[PDB]
Amino acid sequence: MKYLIGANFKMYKSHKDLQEYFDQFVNNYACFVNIDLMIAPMTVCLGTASEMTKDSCVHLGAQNMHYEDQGAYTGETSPLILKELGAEYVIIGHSERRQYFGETNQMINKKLKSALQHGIRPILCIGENLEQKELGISKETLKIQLREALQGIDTLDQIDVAYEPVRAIGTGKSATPEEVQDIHEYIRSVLGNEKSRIIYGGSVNDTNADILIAQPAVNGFLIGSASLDPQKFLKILDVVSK
Amino acid sequence: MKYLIGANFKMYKSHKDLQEYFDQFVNNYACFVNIDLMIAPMTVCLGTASEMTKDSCVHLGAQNMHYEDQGAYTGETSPLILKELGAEYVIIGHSERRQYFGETNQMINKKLKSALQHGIRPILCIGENLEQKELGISKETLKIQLREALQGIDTLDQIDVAYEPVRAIGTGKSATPEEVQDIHEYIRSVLGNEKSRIIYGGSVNDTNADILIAQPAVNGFLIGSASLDPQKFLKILDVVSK
Amino acid sequence: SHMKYLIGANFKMYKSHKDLQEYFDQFVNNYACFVNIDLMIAPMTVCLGTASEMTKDSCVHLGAQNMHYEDQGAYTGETSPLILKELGAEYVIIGHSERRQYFGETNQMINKKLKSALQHGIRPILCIGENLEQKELGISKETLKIQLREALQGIDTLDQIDVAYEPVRAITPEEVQDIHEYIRSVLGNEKSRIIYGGSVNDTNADILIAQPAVNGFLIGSASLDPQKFLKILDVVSK
Amino acid sequence: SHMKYLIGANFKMYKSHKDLQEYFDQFVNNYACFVNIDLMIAPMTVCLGTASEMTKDSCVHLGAQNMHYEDQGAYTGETSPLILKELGAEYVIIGHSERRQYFGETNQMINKKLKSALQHGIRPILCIGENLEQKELGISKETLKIQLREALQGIDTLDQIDVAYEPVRAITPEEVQDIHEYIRSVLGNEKSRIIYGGSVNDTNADILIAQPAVNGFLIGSASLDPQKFLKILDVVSK
Repeated sequence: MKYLIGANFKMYKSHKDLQEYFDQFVNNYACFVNIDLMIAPMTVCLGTASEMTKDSCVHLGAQNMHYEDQGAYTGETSPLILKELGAEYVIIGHSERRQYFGETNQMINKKLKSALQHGIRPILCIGENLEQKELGISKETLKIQLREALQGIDTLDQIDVAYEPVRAIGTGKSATPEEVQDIHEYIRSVLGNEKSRIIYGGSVNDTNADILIAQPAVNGFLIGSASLDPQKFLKILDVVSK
Repeated sequence: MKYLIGANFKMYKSHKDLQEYFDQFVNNYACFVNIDLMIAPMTVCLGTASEMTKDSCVHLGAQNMHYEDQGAYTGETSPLILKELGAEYVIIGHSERRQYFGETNQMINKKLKSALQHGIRPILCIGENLEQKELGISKETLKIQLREALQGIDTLDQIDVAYEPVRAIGTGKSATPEEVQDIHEYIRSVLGNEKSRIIYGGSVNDTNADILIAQPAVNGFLIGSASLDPQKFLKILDVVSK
Repeated sequence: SHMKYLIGANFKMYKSHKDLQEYFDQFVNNYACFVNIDLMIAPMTVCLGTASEMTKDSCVHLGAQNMHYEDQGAYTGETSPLILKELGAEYVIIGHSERRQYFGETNQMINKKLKSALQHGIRPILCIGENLEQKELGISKETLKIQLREALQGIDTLDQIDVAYEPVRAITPEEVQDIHEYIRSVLGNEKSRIIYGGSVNDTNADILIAQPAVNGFLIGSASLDPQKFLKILDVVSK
Repeated sequence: SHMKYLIGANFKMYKSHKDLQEYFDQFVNNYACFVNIDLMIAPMTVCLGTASEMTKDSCVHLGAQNMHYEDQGAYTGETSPLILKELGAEYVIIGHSERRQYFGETNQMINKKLKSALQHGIRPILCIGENLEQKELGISKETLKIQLREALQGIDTLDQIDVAYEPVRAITPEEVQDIHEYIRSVLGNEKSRIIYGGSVNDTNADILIAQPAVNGFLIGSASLDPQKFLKILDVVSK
């Protein structure tokens, strides 16, 4: 098992920002033997990113994907194209897709199935909101998200999971490290598998990445905002390599 | 007013399919003086398309777009990037986005506003389904789609409209030409403007494009499936140039 | 002259059993039973048994504020149209804006309710109305045509159905006429009554009723006072 | 022994006024008023006035099949908890699966209804239950905890509330016990009754009631026959 540390750029970076990111990053990243490093740029920029990860230890990830190979899905992205560009990961069911764009557990289930059919390693995002935590149904919320997402899939070891707690308020610490460990243990139990990476996609930055990755159930990170500054993201990768 | 004829590829074509399309197409299209020719490839391929429309009379169109310039919108496409690639059109509120991916009139309204802020010419898609037509509320359905979409926008002449009747059953003729004319007249009335192109995005192919474009309220087409075969799409453009 | 005006009291969720008794006593014994007016009172569903006892052998027609589309079955908390018929209910209010927003009336449900009420000879009052955003946008009429068409599909005798128009708003006469006249064209017959459910007091019942497309009223909180409901009917009586 | 069993009849949308009369006469005069049992009958809302007349000066507790969370107001077709209290309703069924699917009960609405029933001293029966996909997936318990927690937020005295568990299905005892025992842990007190709303006939009422976490039943169509409801209660009576 290698750590999986992904950069989720979300809808950020012009083409010049992306070029300057890859220059700063690929001239300074050490390609640590024990880290799977994934960068997921904006989908419209995956072609350009593709030409920068093709000669790199970086793995191209996509932020979303349709479940069909082709068809009448205006504005959607086909897995066939992600395969063409060398995308090796796909972020599936991110909380922002669930909140804003009609992403359901049933469609997530089709996307994970497609990603495995095409040999793309899907990263399934789950997470409870603040109210669900206060009501004490965090683990229960996650189990339902996981079971409806993973239903009918025989080999879960090919799936990674990001625990992404949903938080309308910023905290810089959407959970305590012990809480993350406990959640990740629970998820690992539901997953029934020791090969899936369970990565924390909560608030991760350079001042807590050490105590977070130290937890034995934390198999890496899915980092949003902090990954947009190349220096900060390198500092975090240094911490992970200890 | 030039005719606006767009190709909506939807989620179709590998990179090789797109290259072979542009070779067949750009070696044979006559760049008719009275046609605005737009091609909208899959979003993940807009960078490649961009390099093929940059030296072409073809206008790059996008199939979808977020309303923010940047932010936490995993899997979304920023208008700043479409501007960078030379996209001059954007398809907004296509029926497939409304049916499958949480596209609302309120979000469509923000997307049209953003497209105009950034000088991208938005193509607003409207259309009633079969039941709405049978109930005799076609025009009424369209007026609501249009008014909630266009609310608060002062200069509608910078907006084009595709009348895209929604039809679960194929017919090859989702409306009769006289019906299209009547609908387009109605839309023109709601639009209060003589510069907007109102283009028919119903079932358009090479055997009806002549009687359709002949209607004076039909200002062009938004073609889906028929536009994926380069020869068929050229035959239609020939008909339009008379 | 081919038409009797329909004037209905929608009590909504108001009045105890005793308030309902004080009302009907003071009302039935003092209301003149005008021949031009179908008078309808719709108390709370739980008080329909009391109300029907007080209006048998009276000219007041009993109305229900909602009902279900099945006769019997596993519909916890629902009211069967059979019970309404046994009780002597002649009207039912279908699709009130309050149900649409709070308790999931869809146009599909409304449609089955109107078909049910017709099969049982209960006369339904379909409630349609635009909200303030829809009038501000200028799509009031288109909004109502959608509501009406979706609610009435497959119903061959629209003359059996009355319509109450009420603008949906948080808690002008020519504008009412214009809206009602449009609704009439959507209905495609003259026999249906198009009653106004917006603000109706005594200052304006006469001006409003005089409009040819205004066939009466659906009166909300103003109808809770028997004296006030009587004063409205007298103004309508000219 | 700290507990009285709760056994309720949910008539749903069944029985005319006359069927309801034949029932209560045959029932009240023949039911032994067991001291260990709170006996509850919930007829149609429109028949609650009749029913209360028949059970004043009787041991049968009257239940309502639904209610609204406000006392009065612009809620066309809704039932006020004040009318229920004046009528002598002691129970109300909240959040029945039929309302959840058909007529838009949300957990937020259910929550205001339970708070209302408590403010008025009406004892609510919260209905929770998983569907077949949720049991097939293996998330039955997690599903119920979500329903319970969302329905009970901010309510400080859960002991005032009973729960009916019914698997939601199209129209085993140890498995019931397992589910009820889990629900008990979510409730965090012993005083709440957890009654089973699944299949309960005379062959199995005894085996089911004997489970320590099964505190009674919510009986649907089987309760429509007075003789059958009496035979169930007698089996429970051992």
